[PDB]
Amino acid sequence: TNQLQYLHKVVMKALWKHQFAWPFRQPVDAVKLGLPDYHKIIKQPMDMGTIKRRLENNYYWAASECMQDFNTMFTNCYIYNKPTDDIVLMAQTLEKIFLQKVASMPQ
Amino acid sequence: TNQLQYLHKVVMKALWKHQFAWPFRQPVDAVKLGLPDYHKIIKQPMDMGTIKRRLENNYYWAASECMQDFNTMFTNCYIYNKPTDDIVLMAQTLEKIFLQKVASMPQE
Ligand SMILES: Cc1nnc2n1-c1ccc(-c3cnn(C)c3)cc1[C@H](Nc1ccc(Cl)cc1)CC2
Ligand SMILES: Cc1nnc2n1-c1ccc(-c3cnn(C)c3)cc1[C@H](Nc1ccc(Cl)cc1)CC2
Repeated sequence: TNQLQYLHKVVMKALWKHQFAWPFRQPVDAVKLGLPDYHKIIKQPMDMGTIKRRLENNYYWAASECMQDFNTMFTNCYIYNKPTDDIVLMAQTLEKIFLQKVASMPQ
Repeated sequence: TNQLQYLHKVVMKALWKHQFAWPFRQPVDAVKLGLPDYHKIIKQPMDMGTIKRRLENNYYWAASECMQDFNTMFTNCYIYNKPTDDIVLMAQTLEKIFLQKVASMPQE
């Protein structure tokens, strides 16, 4: 759809190259990070690599479905990490760009 | 603006009357709730009452400003509360409606 192309080529492109984006470009690897509680706390993991693949393989039926995945990725970050962790500030910054760009999504 | 009317008549109307909205209709009251660390963790409190008042009083200059306030309100909840707190599920339910409606907001 027009909106899904916008989420792909405008929103995600902006978020993907951001300097705070690197932790979000692939799934959280709890083994490599030594976080054995991650998947006990976060039951719906999400990341931009997954969203991007879904956009490219036409997995989404509506823009809102893709926006829901972005939201899950951000709220997973807030739920799991300590308030004082840098990753929380990084997610907040990216999330604000997400909403800013979503406000201009063609309708 | 066209977008701000939409946020007011479609988004806020939908969230304000929701059965899970009541904890979000007023600022978090850390005395009433016995939460002496709340304002040490959450530096930008936000709530639906405030957003609703800002919409009514033409406080916002752009729709993204109003959307950021909704976002801050939900994010505060995810950051402050324990993962297993019911209020997190309530916030998630309301935010999904927020995103669903925002997906159809006018473009200008
Ligand atoms: C997003 C997100 N949400 N929850 C978490 N993650 C996350 C995803 C990836 C990486 C990582 C580390 N290395 N690589 C190649 C990737 C580290 C984290 C977090 N830890 C963290 C994040 C940023 C910094 Cl600067 C230091 C530690 C803890 C788990
Ligand atoms: C939003 C939000 N973000 N952080 C918090 N809040 C929040 C706002 C209002 C009320 C409240 C309680 N009573 N009144 C009249 C109002 C309770 C809470 C949370 N506590 C809570 C929430 C739901 C349930 Cl079912 C039980 C306890 C903890 C603090």
